[PDB]
Parts: sequence; C-alpha cells; structure tokens
Amino acid sequence: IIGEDKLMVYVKTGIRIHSSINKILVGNEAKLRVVGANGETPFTYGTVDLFFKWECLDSNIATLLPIYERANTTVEAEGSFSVRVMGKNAGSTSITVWAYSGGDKTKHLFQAASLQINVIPDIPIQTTSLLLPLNTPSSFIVNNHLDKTGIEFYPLMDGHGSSSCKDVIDIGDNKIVSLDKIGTCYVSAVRDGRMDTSKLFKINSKPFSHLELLPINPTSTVIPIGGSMSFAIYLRDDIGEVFTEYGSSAIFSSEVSNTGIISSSIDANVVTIKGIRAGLVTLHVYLKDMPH
Amino acid sequence: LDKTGIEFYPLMDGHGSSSCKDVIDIGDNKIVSLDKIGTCYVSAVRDGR
Amino acid sequence: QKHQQQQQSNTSPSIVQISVHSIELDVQDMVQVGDSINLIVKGFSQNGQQFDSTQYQYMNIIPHIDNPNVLSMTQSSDSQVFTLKGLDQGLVTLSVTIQNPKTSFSATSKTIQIQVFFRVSPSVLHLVPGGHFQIHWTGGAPIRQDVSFVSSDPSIVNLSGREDLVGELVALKVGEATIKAIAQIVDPITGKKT
Amino acid sequence: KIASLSYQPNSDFVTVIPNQQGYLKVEVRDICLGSDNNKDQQQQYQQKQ
Amino acid sequence: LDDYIKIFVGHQPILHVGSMITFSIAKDQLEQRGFSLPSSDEKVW
Repeated sequence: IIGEDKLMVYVKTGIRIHSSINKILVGNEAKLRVVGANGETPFTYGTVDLFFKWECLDSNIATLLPIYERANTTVEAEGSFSVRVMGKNAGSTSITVWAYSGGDKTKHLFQAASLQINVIPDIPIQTTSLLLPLNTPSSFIVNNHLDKTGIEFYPLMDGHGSSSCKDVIDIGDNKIVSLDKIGTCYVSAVRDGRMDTSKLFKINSKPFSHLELLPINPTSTVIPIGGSMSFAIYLRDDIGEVFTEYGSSAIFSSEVSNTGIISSSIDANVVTIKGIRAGLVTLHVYLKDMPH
Repeated sequence: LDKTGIEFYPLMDGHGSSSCKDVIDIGDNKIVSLDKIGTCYVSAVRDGR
Repeated sequence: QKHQQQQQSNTSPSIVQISVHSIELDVQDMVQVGDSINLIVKGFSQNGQQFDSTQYQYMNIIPHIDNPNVLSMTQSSDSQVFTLKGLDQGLVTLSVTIQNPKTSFSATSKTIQIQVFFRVSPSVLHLVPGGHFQIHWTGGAPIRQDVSFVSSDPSIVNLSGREDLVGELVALKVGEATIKAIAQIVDPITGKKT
Repeated sequence: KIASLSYQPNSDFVTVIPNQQGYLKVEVRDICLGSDNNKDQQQQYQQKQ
Repeated sequence: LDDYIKIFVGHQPILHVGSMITFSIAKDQLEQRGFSLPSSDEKVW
C-alpha cells in the first residue's frame, strides 16, 4: 500500500442561484447558474432529471436569455441549470428559480432565494474601449493597423490630477501594456502633429471577475455521435464588460461529469467537444490557476 | 447627458498644449465655444466612476 | 544533554533569500475632507520575511483605487510610501500590486476600504396642510450610512414610517417645523454608531 | 495646478492665485527657528505614547 | 406673469367576478383634520 484516502458521500438538499458578479452595465450580460444548498455543483447533479423554471421580477431593467440562443430555443424549452441575463435599463431587479422533475412539472421540488441584479447606466457617447488583465501586453495597435509612421499616442491626465496613467499602463514600440494596478486610462491617437484629425480611446485595467462558456452559433441544443460543437469562453469584469485581450496567463481547464460520452479539446479560448456515446453530461470549464 | 450624477471634465495634454479654457467653457449642462480656433478633449464620467 | 537547544554559534551567519509573494498595507481607515494620511506598502517573501526599504526602488509598485474623486493618491519621495488625500465625502476601495520588472511575476495586497468624512435638498420646503413630500440628500457615505430624520413638531409635520429612515413627510397643520436629517455609520468591529 | 503662490523675501505673507478647482494646502517653515517635525525623538516615545 | 396646469400621467362598491378596482382615501379630509398623508411606499391597505 502507497496510500489510503476517504471520500465522505452524503445522499440528501435544496437550491440557490450562483454568479461571480451581480452588477451589469446597460448592453452587457452575465451568465447565472444554480448550485445546491449543501454546495452541489452542476457536476454532481446537472445530468439528473431536474428541470429549472427561471423568472425575473421586472424584465425592463434586465432580461433572461437562453444558452443555445441561435437554435431558436427559449429558457422554458431549455429548463437549464445555467441561463444568461442582459442589462436593458438602470436599476435593481430580482431573479428567482424553481427546480422540478423533467417528468413532473406540476409542483416544484425546490425553490431558490432570489438574486438581485443591479444594472448600471451607460453614458451614450460611442467611445473606443479596451479592457485588459493586469501585467499584460496588448496587440490592439497592430490589429487596427495604427502602427503606421506619423501616428502618435498620448496618455491624457485628469484636470484634478487623478489619472496617473503611468500607474496603470505603458505605451512603447507600437504596443500597449497594462501594469500591476486596477484603473482607467484615456489616450489620444494623433497623426502628423494634427489634433483636428485625432481620435480618443479608453483602456481599463482589472482582474477577471466572471467566466462564461457559450455555444458558437448552434444548430441544436444537441451534439452528434461522431460529430462536434465549439463553445467560446468569455471573461468579464465586475460590470460585465468583456476583456479585449486575455494575455498569456489566461490558461483554461475542462472537466467531464460522465466519462466517454464526449471528448473535449481547448484551443486559445474555445472548447471544442465531440460526441462518442449516447447520454446526458455536464461539461465544466474554469480558469486553471484561478479556479473560482 | 443632463441627468443627475453625470459629470464633465476637460482633459489637458501631457505637454500642456490644450488649455481647453481658451477654446470652450462647460456649465449648466451646456457646452460653449470661445474666441479661438482649436481642439478640446473631454470625459463624461458618471457616479464618480 | 537537557539544555542543549540554546547554544547558538556566536559567529552569526547572514541568510539571503533570492526571489515578493504577499503585501501588507499600513494606513488609517478614515480621513477628513481636505486632509491627508500616509500609506506604507510592505512586501514579503515566500517565507513571510520582509524586504528592506532600500529595495522598493527595484519594484514596479502599481496602486489600484475605485473612486479617485473621493480619495486621491500620490507617491512620496520614498518609493515605499504613498500620500492619500480626502477630496469629498464617501468610501473608496484600495489595493496595491507589486510586479517583478525582470520576470513579470506579480503579487497583490488584500483590498482595504478607506472612508472620507452630508447635505439635504431642498433646505427649505413649503407645503399646504394635507401635502406630502420625500426629502432628498447628497453625499455622506452611501455604502455604509443610515440616514434618520427627526421633526421638531410631529403635530405640524409628521414622518411616514416606524423607524424614521424613509425621509417621507406629511404636513398636518399650519405652522413651521425643522426636520433634522442625521447620517450615521455602524462600526462593523465595535458596533458603535458614529 | 490648483493654485499659484506668490511672496517676497522676508514677507509675513503669501498670496494665492486660483488655477483649478480642488484643495490647496499651504505650509510654512521658520528659517531661524525651523519646525517641530523632529522625527528622531518621535521614534523613542511611540513605544509608550 | 405666471400660470399653472394640472397634468395626469398613466364607498360600498358592488363588483363582478374577475373585475378590478382602485381604492382611494380622502387625502383632503385627512389634511382638513390635521392628519398627515401616507408615503408612496406605505402599507396602509
């Protein structure tokens, strides 16, 4: 014997909502999920005959949305343990969920305590924006072909002196780089010494707050035996803004609740999965070195 | 953009070139241009954010 | 044999750990509008041993603030020390990230919250008997504050509620009254209202 | 950037001229009598005080 | 030289099954008796 170890299995309790964020901008989203009342993840219950009705107390502040959207499904047709919410108007609204059987939908087995989602107002002035993780280089200047001789870049300080942009980003060799700190920078792109032809942009620097696995233009809620579907991984901040470049530190992992039903493979931020046997399965995905 | 908790801040160049005070004013939820030819940059902030 | 643990060698050696893995922030939690306090950034090793002040000149120290309009920051003439200043009333969440300018490795502090230390609108109201209004207010600490209201004569102007937090008022009789508004915070460690 | 100072040699006073909104802090040193910022002695007393 | 305009934005009743009604208070007769009005949020019914 080279070791012994002891799993405690409890067979028992109830449901709650889960999200890593509860603020959303107008026009942003957040993906919500169910988790159990002991702590049961969709990896320990998600394949069972459980059907989830979701609801929102006002749908004008924020709306629910389905996961397999582009197949023309609805949240009531999905019955899913995970759903989306999109911000429409500023204010706080509350979301509730009930668990039924897939066979018995006449009465709920469990109900969650309702989550509030607080939608933040936008400023309706179309402003070129980046959102970068900490300590990370950005290819933006090359990707927009702003490399070209006679283009110039100038960080812009606040009149109260608050934006020391030197503490949030650097700009050199036709690159942008984020630093150790959380903040916002403003920058002008000038050309040929001309302020009248110039342009403006925002750079946010933040940690990742939330993660979302969503299907890349699905034709069904279902994946073929011998065929495959691809899912994109989105990373968001504390207001649902999507990170524009993830850096080389954003390593992903994937886990599978019932082995040999599927195989997974990750490339960049895309999980492609392939059907191998008939059944239900939960796919789990996480940021490797920040597994919360 | 008149709505309570919106804020407006003129943005100066790091070389000090854009004295925006010589090109525009901003008050009473209005913008006004002045006597001079130039360019100004402005942020619209909200709720201190 | 019994006392053998305490005989150190008088030629005490030096030990150098070549590598920041954690950060402490040494600062006050409260500051007045218009005044300043100091923040000291302490960097530590994989073993919890500090780095000397003489090395923070080699460290890329990046501060992080949510609300720079309520509390501002500048770095001092010591790389390890930052000056904070209250600009208006409120709350601000603060952290610091130290990065390694040779390996790109970073460490970040815990987040901390600093508080800066209210008004009513309108300052004068006119009503007819049977008239209703809700008081508006600005500033204070809108993420930690109670606001409670007290009428000088509840028989001229009453408040609507049970606990006088709502700021709704009703004019009952011809007369003149003061409603005092009071913004208060509970200390989350001592339970003390301030 | 908030306000300019202006004073003459051996003046009792300084004039403040406003440049931007915010908070100026103004400080003064005595050239014959110094300042009570004698930090050496402050380190010993902190252990008791 | 001023003027004013009122703008609206949108006892023992006998009713029908499935019908709807809004109940109201003589605010004006609380006021004429020195009683205050309820607030917008007040659970008075």
